[PDB]
Amino acid sequence: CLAEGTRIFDPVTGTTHRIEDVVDGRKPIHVVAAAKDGTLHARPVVSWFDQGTRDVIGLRIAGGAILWATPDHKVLTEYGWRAAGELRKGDRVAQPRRFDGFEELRYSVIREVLPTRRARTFDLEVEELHTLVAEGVVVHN
Amino acid sequence: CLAEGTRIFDPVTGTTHRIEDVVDGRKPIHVVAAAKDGTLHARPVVSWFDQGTRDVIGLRIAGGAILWATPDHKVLTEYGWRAAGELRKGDRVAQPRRFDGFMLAEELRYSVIREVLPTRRARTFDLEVEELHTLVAEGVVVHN
Ligand SMILES: [Zn+2]
Ligand SMILES: [Zn+2]
Repeated sequence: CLAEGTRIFDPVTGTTHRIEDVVDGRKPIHVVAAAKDGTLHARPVVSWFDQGTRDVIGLRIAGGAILWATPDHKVLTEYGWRAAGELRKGDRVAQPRRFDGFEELRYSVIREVLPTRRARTFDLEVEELHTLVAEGVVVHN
Repeated sequence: CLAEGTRIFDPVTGTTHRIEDVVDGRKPIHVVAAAKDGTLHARPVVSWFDQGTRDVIGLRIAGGAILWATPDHKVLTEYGWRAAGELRKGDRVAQPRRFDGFMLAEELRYSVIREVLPTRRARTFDLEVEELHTLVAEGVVVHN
């Protein structure tokens, strides 16, 4: 599950949403989803889940992003899908390359793993691809 | 997460595996996976997860199979994904079946839940299925 505050970009509208707002309002937004080959595609959210308050850990990525998710949340890495709790400094996660062009994914090293924290968590179902970019990182849905 | 003992059907070999054996041996078995349009395909397991001991509930499906999963595990229904813990007796779940006369040949069919069993503690596991992110466990299409 992803923590409250997680930013999700809707490529069809240009709006960046906070996951808790998407779930609380059952907003049918589109997200940046990753296909098996690494290409990105806009896919609609079809299910919304308020997963309650749970423990989450943080992955500070080279570049500035800090992904907060439960230890069992799956993240796309250089070695495929791995649980956030299994990752450590040095491991690389998948991130979309800048949309302005200045092929579509890049792997960034985890700067540091942050200690467990209590937070409201959520989940979304993304049609067909079951993935989405959250806090600048390709994560599992 | 799925409980120890969960039977996973490999449509390629025809073999049925216990999920804990698949995870403990990181076996790249194939599973019956459902695509967006409901069609079924053989897809390989690419990741294995030992999720530790968690609370799991049980759903006995028409036919006799019993799916033991955490209440938050997503199950495929004609209305989309639903948390196992929200399903009740009589609700229908996706259960692939081959033509009996009464891309894979299996057709996506639906079967009713005959009984909901009380929560219990059990070792749990999870699997990642290439591309489609779904698989058949205890004959029911569940979320991966
Ligand atoms: Zn999904
Ligand atoms: Zn998956």
